Amino acid sequence: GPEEITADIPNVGEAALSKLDESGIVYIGAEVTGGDILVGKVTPK
Amino acid sequence: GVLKIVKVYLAVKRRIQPGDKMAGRHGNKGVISKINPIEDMPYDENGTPV
Amino acid sequence: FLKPRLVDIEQVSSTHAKVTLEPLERGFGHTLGNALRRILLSSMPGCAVTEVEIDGVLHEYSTKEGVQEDILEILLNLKGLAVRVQGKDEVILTLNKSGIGPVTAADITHDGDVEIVKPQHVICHLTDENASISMRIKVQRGRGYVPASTRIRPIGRLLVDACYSPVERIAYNVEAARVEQRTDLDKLVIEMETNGTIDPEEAIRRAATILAEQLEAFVDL
Amino acid sequence: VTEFLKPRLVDIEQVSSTHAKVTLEPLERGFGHTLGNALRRILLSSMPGCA
RNA sequence: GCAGAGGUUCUAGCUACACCCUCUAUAAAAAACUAAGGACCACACGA
Repeated sequence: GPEEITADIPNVGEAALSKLDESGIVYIGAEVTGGDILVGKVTPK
Repeated sequence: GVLKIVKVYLAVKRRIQPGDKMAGRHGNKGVISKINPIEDMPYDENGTPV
Repeated sequence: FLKPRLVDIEQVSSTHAKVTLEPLERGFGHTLGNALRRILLSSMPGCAVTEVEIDGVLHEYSTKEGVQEDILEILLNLKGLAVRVQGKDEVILTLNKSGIGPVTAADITHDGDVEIVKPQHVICHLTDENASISMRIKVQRGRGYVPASTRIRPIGRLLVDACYSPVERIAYNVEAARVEQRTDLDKLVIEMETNGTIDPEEAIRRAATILAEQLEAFVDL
Repeated sequence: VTEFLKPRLVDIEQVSSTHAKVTLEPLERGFGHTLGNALRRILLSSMPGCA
């Protein structure tokens, strides 16, 4: 199976996902910092 | 063999820092050693710090 | 010894004045002048802008139609305006402008205490007929220079580097005084340059208070 | 905004009574040079003494 | 805690570099937690 781009990422906090939109892509204009998450991609297990 | 590609463009505003390589037009090149406070700058009789 | 006094304050221009201290002896002149200049240039409480929110601009690098220049240049022009407050340590300035014409600081919907000392300071030029810019300028007091990258929420909030420094050029001259009968007395004249947010008399007095309190680390009153 | 980090003596190495080494740890940025030069000039060019 | 499984969470968690408890064939009173892959040739540039 392929990997999805949704915002469902395991073993991460809600603070990191706050910047991302409902579909797992960082909101335009967001001020991210070092080590932050931009787009949520999870590989199949 | 790709589904979709997402390109995210990040705008970094890199200020001048100790170590940034600054160089004039005449071959004089140097790294900024210290960002010396303006009160410590050599000032002429007019008071304008260099 | 002799005690310097506020013998004269020559307000030569609206921005910069020429304060005079009369009684000083060998060394005192240069020592006190250099100490005052360093205190003024180092730490003077200013009221520079630190945070801007535009009505419909997402981030610092975007651009809204009808404005002459980028939002980044708007923020850098906003950093240049000289504003002083009286009562509140924190104040929010709302700027609403419409129609063709430069958006000077004079049109800022100021509150009772906050007032712009340089209303002619241009921020941006509106160009389109149906072009309106509505920004909420957050202005707070502070000391020294603190950049926006070394502080401490919504995506629409824009951070401008803080520039809390009313003074920009402090020059002092030590020359002989004109006392009734004495020699070896020099007068200290300070050609302090301000953006207009601080009174030169109170600026000198506050710098001297800072210097005197810094000397109290090992000396009682 | 008027609050400042007033220095506190931390260790004054007492060399023989004709010599001393006084230091302050906290202080402020650029204030160390200001205080040092002010004290140096103020006690090196004008002090009530007999010679 | 060194060979396996179970537990309150969240598919799965037995030291896998790795995080808690139990015993040698049986699964739960219990909060802080989780992931172990990745070359060569050319170009330009710096010292």
